[PDB]
Amino acid sequence: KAKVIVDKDPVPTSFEKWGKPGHFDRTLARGPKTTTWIWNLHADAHDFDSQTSDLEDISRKIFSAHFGHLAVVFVWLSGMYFHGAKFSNYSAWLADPLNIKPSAQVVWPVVGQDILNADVGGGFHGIQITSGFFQLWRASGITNEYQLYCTAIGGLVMAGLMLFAGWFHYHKAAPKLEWFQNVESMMNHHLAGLLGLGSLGWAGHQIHVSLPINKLLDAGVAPNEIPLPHEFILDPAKMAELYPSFAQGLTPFFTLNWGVYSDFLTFKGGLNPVTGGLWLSDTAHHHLAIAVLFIIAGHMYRTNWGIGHNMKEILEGHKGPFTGEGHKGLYEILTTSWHAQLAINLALLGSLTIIVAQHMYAMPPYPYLATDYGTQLSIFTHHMWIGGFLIVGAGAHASIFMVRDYDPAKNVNNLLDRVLRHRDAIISHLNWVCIWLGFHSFGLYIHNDTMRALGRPQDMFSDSAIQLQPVFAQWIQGLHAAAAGATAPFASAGVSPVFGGEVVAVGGKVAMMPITLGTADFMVHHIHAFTIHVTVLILLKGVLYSRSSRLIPDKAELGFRFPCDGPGRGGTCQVSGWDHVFLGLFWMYNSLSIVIFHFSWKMQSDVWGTVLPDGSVSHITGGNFAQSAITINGWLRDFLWAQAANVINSYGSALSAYGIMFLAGHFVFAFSLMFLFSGRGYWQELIESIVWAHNKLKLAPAIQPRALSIVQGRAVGVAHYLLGGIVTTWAFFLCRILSVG
Amino acid sequence: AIQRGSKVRILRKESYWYKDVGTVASVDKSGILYPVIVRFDKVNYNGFSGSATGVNTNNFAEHELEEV
Amino acid sequence: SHSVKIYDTCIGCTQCVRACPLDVLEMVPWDGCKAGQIASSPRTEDCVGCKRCETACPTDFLSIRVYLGAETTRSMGLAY
Amino acid sequence: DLSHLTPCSESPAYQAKAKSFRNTTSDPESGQKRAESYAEALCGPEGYPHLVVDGRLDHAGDFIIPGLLFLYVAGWIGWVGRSYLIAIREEKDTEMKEIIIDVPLAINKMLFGFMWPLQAFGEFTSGKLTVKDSEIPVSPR
Amino acid sequence: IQLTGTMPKFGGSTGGLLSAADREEKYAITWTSKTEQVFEMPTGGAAIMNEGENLLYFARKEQCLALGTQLRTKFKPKIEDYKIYRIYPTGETQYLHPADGVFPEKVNEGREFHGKKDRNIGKNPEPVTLKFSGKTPYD
Amino acid sequence: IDVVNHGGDPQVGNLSTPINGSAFTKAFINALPAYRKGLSPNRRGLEVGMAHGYLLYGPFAVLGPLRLTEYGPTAGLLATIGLVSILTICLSIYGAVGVSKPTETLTTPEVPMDLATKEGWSEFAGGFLLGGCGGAFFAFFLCQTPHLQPLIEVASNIWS
Amino acid sequence: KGLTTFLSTAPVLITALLVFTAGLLIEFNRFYPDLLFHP
Amino acid sequence: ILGDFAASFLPAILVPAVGLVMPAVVMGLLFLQIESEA
Ligand code: CLA
Ligand code: CLA
Ligand code: CLA
Ligand code: CLA
Repeated sequence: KAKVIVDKDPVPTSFEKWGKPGHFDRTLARGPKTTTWIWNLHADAHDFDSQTSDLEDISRKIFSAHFGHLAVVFVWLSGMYFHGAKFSNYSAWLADPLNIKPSAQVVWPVVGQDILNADVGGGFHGIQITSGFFQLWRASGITNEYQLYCTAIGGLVMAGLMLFAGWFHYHKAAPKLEWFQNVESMMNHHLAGLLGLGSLGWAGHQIHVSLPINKLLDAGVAPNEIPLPHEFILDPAKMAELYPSFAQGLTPFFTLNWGVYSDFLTFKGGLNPVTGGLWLSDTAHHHLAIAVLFIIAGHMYRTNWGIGHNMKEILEGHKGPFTGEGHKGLYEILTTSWHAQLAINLALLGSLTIIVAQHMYAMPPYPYLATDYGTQLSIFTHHMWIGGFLIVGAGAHASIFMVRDYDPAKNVNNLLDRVLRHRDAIISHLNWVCIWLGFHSFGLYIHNDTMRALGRPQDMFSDSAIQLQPVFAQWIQGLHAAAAGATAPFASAGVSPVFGGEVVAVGGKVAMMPITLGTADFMVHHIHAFTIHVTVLILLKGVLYSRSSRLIPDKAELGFRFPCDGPGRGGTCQVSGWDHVFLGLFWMYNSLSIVIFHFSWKMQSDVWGTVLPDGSVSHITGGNFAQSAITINGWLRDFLWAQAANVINSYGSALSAYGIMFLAGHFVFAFSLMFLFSGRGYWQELIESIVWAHNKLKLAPAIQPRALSIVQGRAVGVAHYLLGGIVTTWAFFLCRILSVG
Repeated sequence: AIQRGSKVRILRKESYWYKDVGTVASVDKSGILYPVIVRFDKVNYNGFSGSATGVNTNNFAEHELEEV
Repeated sequence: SHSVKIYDTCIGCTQCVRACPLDVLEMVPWDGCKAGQIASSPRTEDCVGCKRCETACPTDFLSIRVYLGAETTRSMGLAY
Repeated sequence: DLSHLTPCSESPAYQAKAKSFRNTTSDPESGQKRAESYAEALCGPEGYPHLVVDGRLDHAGDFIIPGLLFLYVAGWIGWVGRSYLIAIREEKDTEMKEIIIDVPLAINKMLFGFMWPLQAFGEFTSGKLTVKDSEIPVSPR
Repeated sequence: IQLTGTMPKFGGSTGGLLSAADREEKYAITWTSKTEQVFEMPTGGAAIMNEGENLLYFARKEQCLALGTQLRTKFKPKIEDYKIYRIYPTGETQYLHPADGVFPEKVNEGREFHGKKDRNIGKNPEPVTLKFSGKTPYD
Repeated sequence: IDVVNHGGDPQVGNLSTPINGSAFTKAFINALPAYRKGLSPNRRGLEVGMAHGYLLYGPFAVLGPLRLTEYGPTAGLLATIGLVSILTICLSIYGAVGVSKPTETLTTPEVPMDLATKEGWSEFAGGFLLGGCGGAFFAFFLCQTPHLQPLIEVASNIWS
Repeated sequence: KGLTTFLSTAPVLITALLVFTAGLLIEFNRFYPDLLFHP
Repeated sequence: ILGDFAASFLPAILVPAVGLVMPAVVMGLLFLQIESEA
């Protein structure tokens, strides 16, 4: 059932098509008569479905392009390890990680940008990085820069290997279509062989390298007298003098005497008091447990030997009275359409990246991660933005599936057919819950603005005023704070200090505090739910109304990416599935901006700060989230106006590049509105006026200048809007937290 | 003087190639209003949004032209 | 109701009729063209105004031309 | 005579700033070189050099020399571009080498583009620079 | 007249007739097929062309011709024998789409000139000529 | 077994789901003052207004500018009377424009023919006025006469 | 032979031109920095 | 709060009249005007 069959040399390797742009499309191959050809060259460069109609060639192109993307990512990772190896103070940071800032990028002194080399400690001048690579390498057991140089060399070798594999799987031995249809083998080798074996190898590394090196690091040994990780394996006496259950061999693993491994495979739960990160024994035990679980899960599906599932009878058996036929047709949908697979995978990866962001702040996995507030804020913000972008792309590719890969013949009375049949009931109730959430999440802020403006502090929605305490989240917090010893009897502490306990503090700064939730947290969580729901509304409305509507019934023939059907029916502007992604990008900007604003204010006001010797915690802003995060004027004054005092006074200092990027993002946000507000027919006429002035001086170009198309005008406007807003928030966050953190 | 291959300038104001010179592809001898098919180097605006192609020929009358 | 007017610079390529989604247009015989036919718009009260016919016209300026006028329940294309 | 603008050497606000001029390059005395090089300009009450733009001499270095230098370079760029655009017209396949630039022709246009004002004056007096209003596409009124 | 037809096997959707279909006007499409196949309604979802002749009701004419385009193109049996009617709530039925029995893209005798101008579109009167009158420059 | 069917006519844009029209929602929507079989207008409006005036003395009595003041229940009564009067003016002008026959759905196959005329909607509006005033005053009297009534202490400790 | 046509394309040549121009300006402002005006 | 200016009770009557009463009257009358047939 699952075998390897390939075609030998299907595409010759020649440079003749490199000099012929637009070869992949028939319409692009006639030649650039207008400048719309140039933008169509890039808009349809990766759309492999519009290029060829054969699914085998499309899957071959996708498989070979994944290797090139992996080569690009490996070049990036090798560059980061090379910057850690050559242009960083990592060896200086390992000696004193509480008073030396992580820096891995020096700036060349050709103009006055030598001021951008911040004084970070240890006689090193450079840009204070916030990527968290230094804490990652400390958790990996890397002690010297030569181990980073070797990893950079290995990353270059792996990137070249991935480039060679991408050339090989498209020009020498390219797999057939049925090599892709057996997703059973693919999923078994991705669960057990990629996630399972990868986490098992990382569990073994954390047993043999990360745990002894990090225990010697926390015990007070300088890193250049710390032994290299290979004599821990070559000489097990040095490995067994600490955590003395390595004196006995591997036989307690095989006789199921796992309990004697409890000294280095713990379930402590909380944070390390020395470093502020998670216990690396907990991480090694976690990786071993999920490695066993993923390897077990990778034996579920039938590949070649009769045992296993076929992922179709699972779908065929799942059917109810409210649905009828069930999941019949979904296996063919997910094994014949790449866009449905991308819509599922991109949504789950986006929600996964958001889970990563929401987890790494509360349970910091790395030593001295929670101490450096800039790293924690940057990784939270970065992973929220990446996750939301992936979720909106999932909505996009669901819309592309619906008009280009959906077949009504294979979908009669299944789940997808019935979703299309009651899409009005779906979208109208989603519209109602969006309106309800908008009123009862934002009108609370409007009411609070009004009563704080009218001198009525007792009529507000505050802790002193009418309370709106989130009793369910507080009950869940009380359940998690009491979870250790009652519902998790073998945990030393809770999973995080967020839900309760005491202030975990490292050095003089707070690693983590309990995060109490009040009226402001209730109101901002309802705004989070509201903005997420409206993004869901636009994206799901684009998905369900992608093929047809009451307005335009023949909308599948127009395609995924078309501007409009015309000024008729009142004006059918932005009816396509693409334009719902275009609007959902604005709404994910709004949603994730409110999310990272809630994070950057709640942690600065109620978690982050210094510890007085008396024991009390003096936070960064002073606990003003309880009384000012209930009003829009409080969010404008005590968060946006107050905390941007660092980004605007950064000029003539080491953080002036952040003020430059702040102004640059303001420029790009304002620049977006020229494309967003205007339309094509203005600019075509303006270019017509310019063409005559070129014709007057024999400056007529051969490629005739056209204005950007309506979809391209919207794409340029939304890309500039997101870029200018995100660069602005990045600059504001980083310059604030590199001054107060 | 209007014959196939002769370069000719358009006198229709509303045309894309008003006061521009194109070649003659064919002239129809039957009694139709616009018999002279003229093909141009440049392309018209015609097409959907985002279309990289456009038409480059049209029928014209005798009085809508002048021979260069 | 919208006004769909067909002018005499029509080559009879029938692209406007095939592009029309509400059967507003049709072909009538015409002695003034090589194709022997011109577009006509009899049931122009069904015109929504999408200008798909104006999109498909291959003339330098369009022989078929839609003028958006009074709005009815069919010009709006309302199912309700 | 600009009595409000003092020379930077005689200005007592420029000399306070000129101690703390930061180095821009790897050269250690780059701040001192900037301080001595900017002293010939005119400084206001702030202590920062000002540029007077009216074409006078002893202040022609503010605008007239950089302006004439830019005019020469921009005329070079525009004339080489116009020469390449004209040269690729009358050879029946112009969009393909509009999109994929013919390098051996572009090099010969570029390196012989230093004599752009002589060729511009020749094309202006010859009438081959400007297209007559009859032979040019004009939009309807 | 009286529309003898059976309805395709459809599970019912929410995109179909609203309240104005029984009060202002609704539309119908009848088509004869010699085989049983699956089609997509403009209403939403997929339904079954049963063997023989079919009758469907829609709220708009555009939905009926969006169905008729799906009946003509994209089907191997190549169904052209479809007729589109308009039903007012009084009971009157107006036969609409193939009025001559032939499709509008094919020329037929007996059709007269509608909306045809015997003038160039550039040779239109200026609005300043037609000020303060009901006539607009495209008349 | 398809529990989600159509209403008998599939090409009408509605579905007969359990929530929509199964057995318990056809009754209790056909047995509400609107859609009940035997009631005349100025009786449907009376019942609807009484229920509405009674429920609307909940976010005005304990949620207002005067809710910490002994005039708070009286101000809530006056606000409920004002809202009922505004809604009666809205009903009266909606009828005075001219009403059509109400929309027949799967849940309500028979709509009241007496509300399809302007005279019926005037009786409905008058009944709504009398019912709203009566319900608001009854809720005011019930909330005011024990003067504490600790059920009002609930949902005012919540709405503190 | 087909590689030189790809290197003769508009993006490759505009990137080479912009890198050459930026490198010339950067090498000028390194060796001769801080030229606000001609002396 | 009543003012020290003459006829301080006139804001207590005209402001609710111009802010509540006559806008309700104008919206009712304009609604009947713009929604009446023929
Ligand atoms: C635009 C893409 C982008 C960029 C540039 C980065 C860049 C960053 N990430 Mg990130 N990431 C992204 C997307 C992105 N990520 C996505 C889509 C995910 C979801 C899978 C993650 C999840 C992720 C985690 C979990 C962590 C990073 C971290 C890092 C930082 C250091 C990089 C490093 O060496 O970490 C190396 C880190 C690891 C090798 C740990 C990752 C191991 C994960 C848990 C296994 C994932 C397996 C597989 C690939 C995913 C399968 C999905 C499953 C549902 C099937 C850096 C700021 C790290 C950080 O913040 O450190 C301070 C960190 O721990 N990222
Ligand atoms: C696993 C990820 C994944 C994959 C591979 C796909 C795959 C594809 N997408 Mg995409 N998509 C995704 C994620 C993904 N996308 C996400 C995250 C988004 C949300 C924004 C979408 C939204 C989406 C839409 C809306 C559409 C696609 C389409 C496409 C197709 C062709 C793309 C192309 O040629 O455009 C290449 C175009 C570019 C590379 C231009 C991108 C320009 C960006 C804004 C610049 C990058 C930002 C950068 C940091 C700015 C620096 C500025 C500095 C240089 C000055 C292809 C199927 C298109 C399609 O199928 O058409 C039918 C389509 O229209 N995508
Ligand atoms: C501040 C800017 C702003 C505001 C007010 C809105 C308003 C709205 N957006 Mg949004 N949106 C914006 C900018 C804005 N947007 C921009 C930049 C774009 C991006 C391109 C869009 C595009 C967009 C789309 C794509 C969608 C919306 C939708 C919505 C609605 C969400 C439902 C809701 O919250 O109702 C509650 C209303 C509010 C919270 C607004 C404040 C009103 C307060 C709370 C009440 C005050 C009323 C007052 C008492 C009346 C008495 C005064 C009297 C004198 C008249 C809402 C009407 C969605 C929608 O309509 O579906 C539900 C949707 O689909 N938006
Ligand atoms: C041969 C190239 C060339 C030449 C000489 C001209 C010359 C002219 N243009 Mg310009 N222009 C060009 C290319 C050119 N342009 C291109 C590529 C663009 C698109 C960005 C425009 C868009 C444009 C606008 C929007 C405007 C002008 C204007 C003008 C006039 C005043 C100069 C000016 O404002 O510069 C402005 C120049 C730019 C904004 C961009 C120029 C880009 C470079 C410098 C052109 C040369 C490099 C070229 C790409 C490659 C050279 C070929 C090489 C292989 C040999 C003048 C008639 C203005 C006008 O009508 O005044 C009467 C007017 O409003 N032009």
